[PDB]
Amino acid sequence: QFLRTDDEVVLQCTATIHKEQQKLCLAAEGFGNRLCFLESTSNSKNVPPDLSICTFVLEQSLSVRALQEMLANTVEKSEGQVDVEKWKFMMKTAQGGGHRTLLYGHAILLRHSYSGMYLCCLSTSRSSTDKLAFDVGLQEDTTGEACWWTIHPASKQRSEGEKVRVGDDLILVSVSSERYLHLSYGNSSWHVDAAFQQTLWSVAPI
Repeated sequence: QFLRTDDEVVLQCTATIHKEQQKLCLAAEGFGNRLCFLESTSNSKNVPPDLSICTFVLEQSLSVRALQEMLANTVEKSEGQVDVEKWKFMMKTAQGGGHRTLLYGHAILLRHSYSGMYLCCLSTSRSSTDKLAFDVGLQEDTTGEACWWTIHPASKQRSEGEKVRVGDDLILVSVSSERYLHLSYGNSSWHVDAAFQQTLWSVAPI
């Protein structure tokens, strides 16, 4: 069982505090500040109350090198058109791409299924003046690295380049801010932000 692109998934994280443990799924909405948050699951009494907001699609999965190269070529260059026909070349590139397995170390593109937007590492902290963690929300455009998250192995069992299994605890890192998709304990609830601290994420096809 491997994670494939275009696969509909939900990102979860185990949150423990006050001798109490629970699971939360990365949720979001296309309205408002489109800021991401977390939903409590199976609390009464199975899975997140609103799974829709915790629904994501593994749109893309490129190597950091390839991704940065692609973005670099889109800065100032007349060449670099994948669709020259453009239609035919587009059909070939689409059918040639994938439909591809996720590899550890690869930068992925998560599209919030509901809002149709993409998980993004916003440059706004809105948590402190120390610029500790940034905000993680939704973005319409994918141009850049903010909407890209490199997946990393939780334990020493998984290695870079290895196939990502369904159920593998992934560590997401914002390509733009090099910050992890961290789990934060605000006021009295759980939130999600891009911090310099890891957080194991359970990406399951759902």
